[PDB]
Amino acid sequence: PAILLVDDEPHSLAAMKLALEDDFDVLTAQGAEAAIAILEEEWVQVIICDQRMPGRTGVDFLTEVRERWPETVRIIITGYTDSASMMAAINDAGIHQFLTKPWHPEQLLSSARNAARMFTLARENERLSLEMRLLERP
Amino acid sequence: PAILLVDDEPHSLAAMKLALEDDFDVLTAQGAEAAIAILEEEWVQVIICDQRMPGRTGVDFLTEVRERWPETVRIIITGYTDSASMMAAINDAGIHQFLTKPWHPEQLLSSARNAARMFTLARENERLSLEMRLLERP
Ligand SMILES: [Mg+2]
Ligand SMILES: [Mg+2]
Repeated sequence: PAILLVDDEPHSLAAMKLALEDDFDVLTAQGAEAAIAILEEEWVQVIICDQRMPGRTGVDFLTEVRERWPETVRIIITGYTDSASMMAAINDAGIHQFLTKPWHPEQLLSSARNAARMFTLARENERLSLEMRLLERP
Repeated sequence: PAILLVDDEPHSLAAMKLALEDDFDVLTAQGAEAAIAILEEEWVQVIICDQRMPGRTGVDFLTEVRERWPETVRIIITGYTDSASMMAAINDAGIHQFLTKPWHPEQLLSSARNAARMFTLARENERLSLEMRLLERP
């Protein structure tokens, strides 16, 4: 499964991809609409999304991601981290973690890695419980 | 299992505990030596440790934590996040993530929560694989 990166600024998006591509299959989208189109057509484990994008915010986009694909791990990149209403929006959206803007490359890589590990572990957990049913009960 | 917090400054340590205690059993230590004593005697899932402490650094302490209890999730709090040698030390230590100093309360809470979830998932994964052996093979 892929990591999907969503950012309206082309150079930030490209640099984020460069940071992760030695470690993950990377998909990129320039805004929420393009990103939803990718989520509908590709298998995505982790979404990293910028908050401030023309039109639809990352918080709104990721709120919908939680609704339609709740097993994804969802990360938001945002400034105004000292804003209690920003923080309350991120929590209400079911976002797993935020990264402070300008995103820190080492921190982004670690978040993507920890996020992918949580995803793998949860998918393996499900598979193991299902295989136990195919062994137990008859 | 508990979250262990390690910080030499008593007020930061107390505030970190206040941030997490509605969500976790919290243990506290004022430096690496006291923290190792706790790890030897209590069941700990997550360790959050300050880097700069009199004598032993968080990086050194957490390096030893990786050796003796590798299934813990380990977080370091550090300044100088723009230092490539700091970053290389954290990576070499097998530390899962860093938080930038002064630690951000919402970010600390999210890291502790994601860390505990990874721990739970990995322990459940092991348990499920073992229970499958008690069903398969005879
Ligand atoms: Mg933007
Ligand atoms: Mg200190």
